[PDB]
Amino acid sequence: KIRNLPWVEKYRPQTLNDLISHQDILSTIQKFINEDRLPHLLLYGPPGTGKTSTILACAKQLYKDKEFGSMVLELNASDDRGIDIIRGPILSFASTRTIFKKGFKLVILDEADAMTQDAQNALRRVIEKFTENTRFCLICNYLSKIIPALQSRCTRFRFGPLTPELMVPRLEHVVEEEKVDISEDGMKALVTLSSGDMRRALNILQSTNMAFGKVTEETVYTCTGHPLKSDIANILDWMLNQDFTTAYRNITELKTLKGLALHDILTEIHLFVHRVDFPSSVRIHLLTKMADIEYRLSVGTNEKIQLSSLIAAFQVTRDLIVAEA
Amino acid sequence: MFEARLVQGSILKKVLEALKDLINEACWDISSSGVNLQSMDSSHVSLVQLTLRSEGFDTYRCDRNLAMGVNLTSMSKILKCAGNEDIITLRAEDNADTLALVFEAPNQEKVSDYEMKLMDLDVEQLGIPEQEYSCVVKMPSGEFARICRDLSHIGDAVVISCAKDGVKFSASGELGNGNIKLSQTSNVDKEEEAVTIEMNEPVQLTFALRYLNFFTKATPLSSTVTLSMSADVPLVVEYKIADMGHLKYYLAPKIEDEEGS
Amino acid sequence: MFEARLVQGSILKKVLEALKDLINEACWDISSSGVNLQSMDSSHVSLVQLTLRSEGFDTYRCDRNLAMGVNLTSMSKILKCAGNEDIITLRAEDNADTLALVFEAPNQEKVSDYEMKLMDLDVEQLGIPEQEYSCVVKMPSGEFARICRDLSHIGDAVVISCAKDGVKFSASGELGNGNIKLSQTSNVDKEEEAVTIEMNEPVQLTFALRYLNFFTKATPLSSTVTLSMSADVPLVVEYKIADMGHLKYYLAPKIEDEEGS
Amino acid sequence: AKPVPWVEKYRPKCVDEVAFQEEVVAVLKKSLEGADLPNLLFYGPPGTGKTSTILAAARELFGPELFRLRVLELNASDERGIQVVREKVKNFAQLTVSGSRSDGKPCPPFKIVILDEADSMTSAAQAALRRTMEKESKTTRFCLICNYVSRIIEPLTSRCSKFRFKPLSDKIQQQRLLDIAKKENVKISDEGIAYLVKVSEGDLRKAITFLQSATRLTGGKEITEKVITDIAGVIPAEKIDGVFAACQSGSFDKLEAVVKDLIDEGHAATQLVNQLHDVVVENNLSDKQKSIITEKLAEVDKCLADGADEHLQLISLCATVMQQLSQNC
Amino acid sequence: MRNLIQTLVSGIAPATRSRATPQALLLDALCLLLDILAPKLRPVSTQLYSTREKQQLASLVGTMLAYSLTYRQERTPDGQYIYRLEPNVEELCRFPELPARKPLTYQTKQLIAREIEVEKMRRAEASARVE
Amino acid sequence: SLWVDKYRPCSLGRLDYHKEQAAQLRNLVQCGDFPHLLVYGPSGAGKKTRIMCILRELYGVGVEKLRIEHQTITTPSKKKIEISTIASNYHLEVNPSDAGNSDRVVIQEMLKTVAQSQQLETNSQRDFKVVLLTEVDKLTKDAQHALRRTMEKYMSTCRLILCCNSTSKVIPPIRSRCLAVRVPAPSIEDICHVLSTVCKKEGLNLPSQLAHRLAEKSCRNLRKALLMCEACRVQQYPFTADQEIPETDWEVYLRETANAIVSQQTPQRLLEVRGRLYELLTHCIPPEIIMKGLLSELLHNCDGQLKGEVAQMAAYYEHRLQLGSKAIYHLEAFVAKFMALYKKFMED
DNA sequence: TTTTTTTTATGTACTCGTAGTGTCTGC
DNA sequence: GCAGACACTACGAGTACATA
Ligand SMILES: Nc1ncnc2c1ncn2[C@@H]1O[C@H](COP(=O)(O)OP(=O)(O)OP(O)(O)=S)[C@@H](O)[C@H]1O
Ligand SMILES: Nc1ncnc2c1ncn2[C@@H]1O[C@H](COP(=O)(O)OP(=O)(O)OP(O)(O)=S)[C@@H](O)[C@H]1O
Ligand SMILES: Nc1ncnc2c1ncn2[C@@H]1O[C@H](COP(=O)(O)OP(=O)(O)O)[C@@H](O)[C@H]1O
Ligand SMILES: [Mg+2]
Ligand SMILES: [Mg+2]
Repeated sequence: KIRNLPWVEKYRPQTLNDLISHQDILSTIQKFINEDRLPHLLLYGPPGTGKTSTILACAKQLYKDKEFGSMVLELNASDDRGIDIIRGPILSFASTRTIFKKGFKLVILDEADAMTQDAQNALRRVIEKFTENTRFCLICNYLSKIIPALQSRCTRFRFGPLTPELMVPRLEHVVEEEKVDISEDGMKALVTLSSGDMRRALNILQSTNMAFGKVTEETVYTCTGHPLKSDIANILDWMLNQDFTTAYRNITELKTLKGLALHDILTEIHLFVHRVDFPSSVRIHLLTKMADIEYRLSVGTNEKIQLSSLIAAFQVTRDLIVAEA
Repeated sequence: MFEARLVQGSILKKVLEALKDLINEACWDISSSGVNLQSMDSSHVSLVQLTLRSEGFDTYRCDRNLAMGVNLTSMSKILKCAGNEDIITLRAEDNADTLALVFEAPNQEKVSDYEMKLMDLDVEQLGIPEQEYSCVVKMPSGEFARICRDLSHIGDAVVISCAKDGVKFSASGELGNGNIKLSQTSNVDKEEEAVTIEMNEPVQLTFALRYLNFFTKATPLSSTVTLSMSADVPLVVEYKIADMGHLKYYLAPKIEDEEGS
Repeated sequence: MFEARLVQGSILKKVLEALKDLINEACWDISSSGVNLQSMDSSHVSLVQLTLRSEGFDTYRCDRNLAMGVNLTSMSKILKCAGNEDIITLRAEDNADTLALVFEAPNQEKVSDYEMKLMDLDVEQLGIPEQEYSCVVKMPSGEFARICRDLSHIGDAVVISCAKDGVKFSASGELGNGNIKLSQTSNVDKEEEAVTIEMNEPVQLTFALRYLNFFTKATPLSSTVTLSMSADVPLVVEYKIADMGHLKYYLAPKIEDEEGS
Repeated sequence: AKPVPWVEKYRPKCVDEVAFQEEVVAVLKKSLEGADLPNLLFYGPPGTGKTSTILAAARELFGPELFRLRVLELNASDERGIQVVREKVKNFAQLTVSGSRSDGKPCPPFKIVILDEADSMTSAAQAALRRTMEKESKTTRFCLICNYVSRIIEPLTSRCSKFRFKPLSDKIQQQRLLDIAKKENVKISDEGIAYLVKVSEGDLRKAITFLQSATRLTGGKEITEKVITDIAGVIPAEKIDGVFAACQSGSFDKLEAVVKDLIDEGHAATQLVNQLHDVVVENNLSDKQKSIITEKLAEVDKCLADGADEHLQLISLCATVMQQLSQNC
Repeated sequence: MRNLIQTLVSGIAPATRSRATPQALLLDALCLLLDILAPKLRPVSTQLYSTREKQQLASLVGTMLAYSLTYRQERTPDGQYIYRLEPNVEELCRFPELPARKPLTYQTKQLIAREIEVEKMRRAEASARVE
Repeated sequence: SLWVDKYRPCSLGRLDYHKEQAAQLRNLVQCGDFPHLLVYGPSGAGKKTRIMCILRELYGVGVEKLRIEHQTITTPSKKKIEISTIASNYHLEVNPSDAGNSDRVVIQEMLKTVAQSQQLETNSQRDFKVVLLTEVDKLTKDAQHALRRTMEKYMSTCRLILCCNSTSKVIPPIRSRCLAVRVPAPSIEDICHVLSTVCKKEGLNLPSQLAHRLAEKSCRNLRKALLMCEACRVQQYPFTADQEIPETDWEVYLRETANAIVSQQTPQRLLEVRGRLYELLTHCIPPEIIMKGLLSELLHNCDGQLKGEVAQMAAYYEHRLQLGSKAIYHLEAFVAKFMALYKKFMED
């Protein structure tokens, strides 16, 4: 039936075959499940890569719908997970048998980096003592906020960023299941602006399809507000080729015409600053100045002065690069 | 349109005070047969199956079947200010969120209409096996509550055994062990105080004391409780209300590992 | 010279408990007709009037129109030292900067004198318009106190509606709405339980909870209570305290939500 | 019949009255028809219309009677701790979607949680929103509104669809201001409206406030450029020329004199930074001097954004531009 | 120092409390206030004072009663009674290494305390006569 | 009563200077739909006088009858905090910075209860109430973020008049929601005219040279000018042209501190100067004013090619002082950096 | 060869003191 | 049958710390 859902939740990989990228990790987890050798897992990686979807597909594969509420204990950062919960419901769930059917139980701890260190220290002997009865899956974005004692007990899988070559067919499946007219440059802009994230590629696809009705390069870069590659090349050419006043006028006209933001301009100019074969003394100064300009934009600071400083960081090094020869 | 009518308010107060520290939220399944509630606890160890009959209410009408999931702290605060001898009306519309509790003051003069907002949890149905048990014991509820309270002082996990002789409770704790065995207490003037053994095969299982003590809070609901045990199916505590329905408590055994030596 | 005598010591011991957590000071206006107190709270939401006529005192001496300003934190502790059925005499000189309260000890053997410093506060009379209300109703005092107390556990702001049917209290929150009504209770033996309507235009106004609780902290002075409401006039809660005088409470409504179509 | 200020009298009641934010307005107008509304993250400069757009969308979607049952609006004026997110927001998201519109208009099958001013929420309270947004997405929607998207954590950035509210261009802002002035029977000259849309800098709330205050000051007569310059706090060009002449003098006593004269006249340091920046980028200085001076201007603006003293930052900026102007002499 | 500042501020009338913040009152209106409160007064009776000296004493007790400042007697271990302000704002104003200034004598401060007491009772009698 | 409070004007037509702004403020508040106001300017300019004149123009003469109201607020840490409030029958005056870092609890709890409720009498009072938030530049950004939706939701029944010294310490969301009213300091002629009118109303004679010296020494602060004029009247009744004007102790203590800095550049002298700076921070002097006085006295001793570097160091350590919490670290770091620069300049 | 005190803003965890309150004893 | 005494858990309050 038709449902009113966001496309990041309407199109969720309910099975392990619907995830795209981490084929070796998913093959190893599938062979863990099929041989009943599932250990305590530690899924870590950047957001939007499919860790919660992986553990929910594994839990739906392991357990039927008539027994899913008694075998799976799913706790996350929206739940209270203090040390009284580790000593309370989690220990009682781990230390007791099942109700309906005999089997091993699963305690999913989503956002395990949000737990306090007291709870993580209390979890160690709960994990180690009841390995036969229950299994634990810790999922985090930052591995440093998990204590090394819990990192030793759980085998860790790095759910790295999704490569855009493998991100395309899932987006094509979502497009063909939603009747969306998309061009090749629209798909390329989607997998460029996503940057290893399938949430942001679905959100941007749904937002562009609602705003314009078609998904092309211009529509995606207009709905997102991101500058194009040609605009960044023009900004760099103006900052390296002419004086302060003409470059300031041209960049100000380009920003007023297309409604660009200085954060995305700074990000793309930072990406361009390493491809350009600059001297090493020039690159250090440019990176320090651009990091300072990016830091100044985090508060109530006028963006026009920061645009002038972004021009100034290159107008300083123009004559240095030229006289270097 | 759902409209039930409790003839007295005491039984609903006892039910919602029995489940207050145990049940996270109440899922009233409504049909023409009666009111059903199958809900697990917050630890996913216990299970509560309450079945209230349509003949026990004053008036009961149910056009279409409903499944009303509601919070329990709010309903506990509503039922705290309810009398024990007043008629309490539960109302619910077809496509609305307001579950209405209408009752009277303890001064019995003014009316009170408390609405509740229904929750939208999608809960998969838990399959009760309804199989035969290897041990069925009919015993008084007050003696069961007393023996659970007396074993709570000794340990935390209790080994309850049952055989042809009778039920037996053990608590191997820090002070020491306490082993209490009861049998054939039917030779009294009362009919509620009696221990009857029906089934054959002896079973020994270890359970937590906190959940047993939460289960014993339904002592005023039934004078006689039933204990069902087997080697695979969990512990069932059955309270048979007089003319309203019944209440089943399911508690899973704990994981006990023998010594390697 | 200000010299006043009470016939009963319970009037202050039931009128100062409401003003302990409501208003920060007591400003007494001395006149030939009686004593008047008009005080607005620190949030500029509530207003308290208290007019006690000169005929209700045992004796009353007034030659000049004077105003005394006392604090509430010291007077509340002074009031609790006094008895219940004893007589209280209030004395104030023309030139002194203090107010003396003389009463009898609870041991009933010695006379107790307590002096309070007169705070020089610079206030002005706000001035009630005394306009015709769109709704005037009469209620029991203790019933109204129980009604305001029952909606304290539900929400922080209550809704008072007054049509020709009666008076409806509502409390909508995250839990749910609690709606109670009172109508046509004239068929009782007691004259103080007659909930009656006296005007025509229905009103619906949202008020805070804490101020109504502080208003219902002064219940047993009068047998009945009177509620007055209109479209923009604040809620007026009136007590006719025996024969000496009367007390009025003014509560401004809340700002209505943006419910445009 | 009480008067109301024009910022609230001309708030957009519907989504058709929102100006210049065409992509998010088109998304919300598609969601009005019945399209799948995603989670929203509005971010941009102040006065661009982030709160008004979502309130107009909620009023169009639910009508008057369903605003209290389908919209939970939490802002920084109330307590939003970890327990408010764990208890209040989760229990609101777990509620049923009941209640229908009585005027026959269609109603969407979800609730809306407007977490306005999400910058002030902590990282733990933002981390507690993640599975609340994901798990309860069938029955509620979330709209985080902020000014800086860097202060919102990357899981909440990923979970929401990001819309950046651009500053309003001079065409759309001038058209909206002329429509407001036409509806209020006040007359404003072309130089006045040009200086008004120059001064307001894409802040439509500031433009409406300046237009209302200029109407109240003049009494309803013609609004010229002089009243706009008076009420906008714009430093005259004579003071800027005096500051630049004091910097070209090379003496620090005249520099201290002009800085103290600008401080004692109560001029805001942000306005002085803007006008000095315009003069510096619009003269015939060398590229190195302009580069150093604009870098110092950016640093001074950052320091003033952190609540530093105006006099010391202005005297440091004036010392820097004095050194640059006296280097070539 | 903050407790002393709040104690000084809470004694002033609320009509004049709103006209200045305690920060501006501390920075601007404390040392100059103490210079106002300490004029050149001979140790002689008000009876022998000139009409101008009586007007100056009336202004001095008026600005003393405006800020609720008064002199009271203080004991010393050396055996000498002294007069000191009951809000001791001299430690709020004065600094250790700053050049010395002439303090008021014992007779002048006792005269100021007696004048502020008779001015308070005359103000009470005048308020009784008005009301 | 002092001369700062005896001859304060009561209405907008009785202001000696900024008369055009007085007429504009009278025309602004006549209709009653005026927005929130942000009165900003230097200290002693006459901001609070103009705010009270705006309140008189709005309501009756009952805005001059003020009283102290005490409120107890519960923090999220459950610590009861007492806050005073100047109040009348028409308006309230709150200074939330007295709650310090808990000032947000004043904005979230105490202010909104004022905003969410309408008024008792709508005939003697007008259709709206006024809240005067005094010294909003000392508010934390959490309180200023709590202020904005309260200012936007209930602005038809509660108008607000924020008062500050510098608008740079006010966040742009708050400055976008209110009309900014600039009150500049009066000039030397305006202060001389005010002092001459005060001396004429007191029945005295004031020379023009003495009034010019008072206006010069007050640094365009009319409150300090009136206090200095009254102190000069007290200490010497015949007004001589070269009469010695009394001075504040913390200013001359700052001058002696900077003389001690410039006299010797040693760690022992640095430890003595750190003791002097604790003495200054002990007496509740704000550290930015200590930094400004130190710069203003140390620039009189530097050469022409060092003043820019000294001013840049002063601004840098002032900004680092604002970013931090212990003022003595950044003050002593500024003094040590100036000592190093001064020693390098004098030995070379 | 040298020792006192409360600010930082939440969130969690620990520890300890206090107060309704269900239940048992007795005349 | 009702007043006094017993331990019981829920709740209010004070304090510390948070890293490698
Ligand atoms: N590998 C993937 N294959 C298909 N869809 C994906 C994949 N990764 C992410 N998605 C989409 O993103 C949604 C949410 O992914 P999640 O399971 O939350 O990823 P995650 O990496 O666990 O995110 P965090 O780290 O918890 S914010 C899914 O329901 C899909 O719509
Ligand atoms: N795009 C717009 N179209 C029409 N009116 C607008 C627009 N933007 C702002 N306004 C007007 O300015 C007022 C302020 O708009 P808001 O929506 O509160 O701005 P904002 O996005 O909330 O700014 P911040 O970030 O919260 S300070 C509105 O009430 C309108 O009167
Ligand atoms: N127009 C005026 N005429 C005479 N005196 C004035 C005038 N304006 C202000 N003053 C005096 O100058 C002082 C300025 O202080 P205040 O009004 O609090 O402004 P601020 O808040 O900027 O210090 C006041 O004491 C007042 O008496
Ligand atoms: Mg996830
Ligand atoms: Mg907003």
